[PDB]
Amino acid sequence: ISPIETVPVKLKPGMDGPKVKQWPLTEEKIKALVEICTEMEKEGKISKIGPENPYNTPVFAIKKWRKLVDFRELNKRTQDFWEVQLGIPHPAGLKKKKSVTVLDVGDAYFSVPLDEDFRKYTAFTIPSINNETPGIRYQYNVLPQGWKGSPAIFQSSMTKILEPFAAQNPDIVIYQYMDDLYVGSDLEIGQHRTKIEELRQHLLRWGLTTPDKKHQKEPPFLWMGYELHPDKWTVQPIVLPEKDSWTVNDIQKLVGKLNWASQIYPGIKVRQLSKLLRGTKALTEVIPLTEEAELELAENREILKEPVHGVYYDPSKDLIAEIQKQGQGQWTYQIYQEPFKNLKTGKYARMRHTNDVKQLTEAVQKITTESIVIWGKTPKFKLPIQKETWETWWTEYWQATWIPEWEFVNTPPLVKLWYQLEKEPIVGAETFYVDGAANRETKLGKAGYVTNKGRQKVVPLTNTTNQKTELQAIYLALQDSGLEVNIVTDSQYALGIIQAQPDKSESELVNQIIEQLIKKEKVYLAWVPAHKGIGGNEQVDKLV
Amino acid sequence: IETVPVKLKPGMDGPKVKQWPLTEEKIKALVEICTEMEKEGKISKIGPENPYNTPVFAIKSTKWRKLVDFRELNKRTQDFWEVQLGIPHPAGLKKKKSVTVLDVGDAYFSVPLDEDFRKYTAFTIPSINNETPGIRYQYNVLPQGWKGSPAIFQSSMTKILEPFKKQNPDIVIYQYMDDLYVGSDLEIGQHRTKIEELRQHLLRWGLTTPDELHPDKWTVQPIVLPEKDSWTVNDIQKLVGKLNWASQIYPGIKVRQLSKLLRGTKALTEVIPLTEEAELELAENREILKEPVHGVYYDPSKDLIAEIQKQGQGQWTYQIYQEPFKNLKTGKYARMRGAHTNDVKQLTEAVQKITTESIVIWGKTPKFKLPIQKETWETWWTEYWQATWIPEWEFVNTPPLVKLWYQ
Ligand SMILES: N#Cc1cc2c(Oc3ccccc3OCCC(=O)N3CCCC3)cccn2c1
Repeated sequence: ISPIETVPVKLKPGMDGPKVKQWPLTEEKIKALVEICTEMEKEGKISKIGPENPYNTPVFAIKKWRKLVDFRELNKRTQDFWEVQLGIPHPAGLKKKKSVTVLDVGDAYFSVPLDEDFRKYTAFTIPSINNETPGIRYQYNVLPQGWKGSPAIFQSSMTKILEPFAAQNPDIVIYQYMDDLYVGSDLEIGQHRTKIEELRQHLLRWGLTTPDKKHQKEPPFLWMGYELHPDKWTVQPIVLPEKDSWTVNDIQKLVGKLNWASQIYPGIKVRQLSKLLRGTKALTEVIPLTEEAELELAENREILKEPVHGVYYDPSKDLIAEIQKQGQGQWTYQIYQEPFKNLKTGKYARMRHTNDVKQLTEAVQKITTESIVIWGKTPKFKLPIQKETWETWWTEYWQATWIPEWEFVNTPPLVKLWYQLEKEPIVGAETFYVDGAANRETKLGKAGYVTNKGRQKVVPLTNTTNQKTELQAIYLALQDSGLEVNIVTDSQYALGIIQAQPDKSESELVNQIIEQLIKKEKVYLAWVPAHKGIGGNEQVDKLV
Repeated sequence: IETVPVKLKPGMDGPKVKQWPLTEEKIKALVEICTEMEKEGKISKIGPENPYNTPVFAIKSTKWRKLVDFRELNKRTQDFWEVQLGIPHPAGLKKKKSVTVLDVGDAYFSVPLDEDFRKYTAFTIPSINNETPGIRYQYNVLPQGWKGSPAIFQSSMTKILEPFKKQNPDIVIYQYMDDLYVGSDLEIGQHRTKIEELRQHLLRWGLTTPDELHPDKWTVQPIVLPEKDSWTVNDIQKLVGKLNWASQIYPGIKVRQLSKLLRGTKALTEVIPLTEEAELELAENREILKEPVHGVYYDPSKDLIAEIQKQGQGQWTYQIYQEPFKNLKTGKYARMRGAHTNDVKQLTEAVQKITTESIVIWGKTPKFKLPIQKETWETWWTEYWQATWIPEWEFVNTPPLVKLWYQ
């Protein structure tokens, strides 16, 4: 226990403590329990109690033995607390120190006192053999294992205990994490060990044991799935399994390790490997490794072959981020201050059918958010797009977009606008009046056009939708026209898709239309109300 | 002095909103501001038994100002502290020639805050890279941005303002959160002097303020049909399409005489003279659209919705409505900065201008449908925010095919 002041705690509004029942337990267990509760009572962590306490909580025992108290019922009744840290610090954002020491406090929660007026609700009962002698009543004086309050209270106690030491030692950096401390310094190694030894003495005066140099751990460090080395970091070694049959569960785990590895191994792809999991319900259904997925899995194995490492942060050097396109809504980026070492890497994939420039902007945004979290600043951007390309797109795009400080990098693939529609209709160009229509029941439909020069066509269509025929019409007019064409449609849908100027889509039709749009020289698309008898349009809806 | 007790709506628990990550520069500025505030008693540090939280920001001038987003605590409290302690909105403020906004938030900081309420004002200064859990405070005095603050202070305010109101029975003064809106009909020169009089009145009564709108033009702008010498088939098609979209708001538009004027499947650049029967519709429809709509009344029990559209070359259009197609106000914000402005700066000024107009006209702010990617806005909006309130907002998914229909 410790002379730390207690944090006051309340039960949830309108509620009383847990009055659960203790199921009878076997004989050799009832023995090994009291062999713990007499030791814990001696050390002041518990205290036998009278009959006046009406609450109780179950207690179990499990492999020397070990005591265990299911607090899940009391956890449902205690007030809520400030949430402990959700995320953890990222290695790419530590600043190099001359020396780092790792200290872990034992019996952590038991070394911290529990608020007095709340100790009653922790009562428990060791049962008598053959349910006869009254039960041995108890209760906690310290932070019980697995209680809702214990982590947040321990955190702030530790934080308060560190205060008098941090004030006498402003040159040294302590990180808190659950039950660890990570102490860094730029002191010469003899000074550093003395400071560590006087930190431990301080923490010992407040009732917190820590390991001596006989067991104070040493680089490299295996922390939360990383390998932290004196002047570099990497992920802990990844193991991609080789199986002939792959379960839905197993694909998830594989995508996990692949995402995990992507923070430092550049160029991991996960598009095809998770397209698999798109239609998932059952966790155990075996899935065929499609051909495209198997290629990506093989290419990831290639990248993971040789290890690679990241560096740590230096605040005096610039922060640079560089972006490359991978090919199918797939993007990869590196963050660095030096030309042969990265701070970290990662990927952006777009779900939901955009174009390259829109996607590039979303990737810049993701990186900006991440930079801020990790370093507290935004990087300069090196981007594979010409300024004039980009000024053209953002000036005409319906959304507002922020373009940060960036400069062009001439590494293919470049990001470009592939075609552009016209702003006003073309002269000396044939004017096609297209329309289309289907039947929701039969899935039969037709697409056709009518031109000002009296040309006409109608094509039959099976297995289609009013949406798909309206796009089919526009494809027809693009097929049967010259290098300049005016198209006139009564469909805001099809007008929406093309005016968005995509360069790829998850529907094969829209891809063919994009090809024609590249081939053509000037294409003006124009819109009129359907079924309003405008003229030109009234004659094509009749045909279709 | 005695504290006004403050209760939440029954069954409503306190705010638990997540704190955004911030620049190191913003973090440091906040740590400075809060170190002085703890020093003057205005706020105090709290333990983990306080679970509530409310986001905080840093904005500007050259001083960093701190800005607490109290939107969630406002819904959970002031919605009963607009009934129990409401401040009535004067319908004659929109009529005055000149309206000046004066910041009086500094008055609240003397007055203590109800002891049992302080827990719900918790906020966190965040740390970079999750190094530390965060620095946690709660208010001991009435906070800026909380709507219950000027509610509680309203009696003091009505008292300090009463001598000024007697010598100036023609000057309307409305309090909305931290600001006094003051409207006169005086010439600009007299009104300005009259503003300095009220500054000096407030300053000799112990309210410092750290130191112009014309709600005469404020209306629903009329729709503009293009004025053309000659008309082509494409022009008639754009005209027929716009006029058909207007029929949803101004019923009584007629187009049959205009549709006949494109009877055969002509080419798209073919000029077609307008018939007399055609020019009759264009004239008869240009007049039914210069006159305002019928049936369009503000409902105080509904929420105002603002929609903004980007238009090009620093021009933005907006409409404020409660029901589709019944616009209570429309306008056009144009930022003149000479390519020293980007879209995000312009959208931010637009939102602030629309919100102030909405405050003057109705005493309420709208919820904005913003044409911008969410994370982009969540990252840069504070860069140009100058107001002390924050409207509610959300993000538009699909573009408008109705773009030039408001230009
Ligand atoms: N197990 C573990 C572990 C260690 C650290 C950690 O070390 C630091 C502690 C205090 C200041 C800077 C630090 O890191 C400096 C960067 C550095 O040169 N190194 C060398 C090996 C460890 C990192 C910080 C955060 C989490 N930790 C988790």
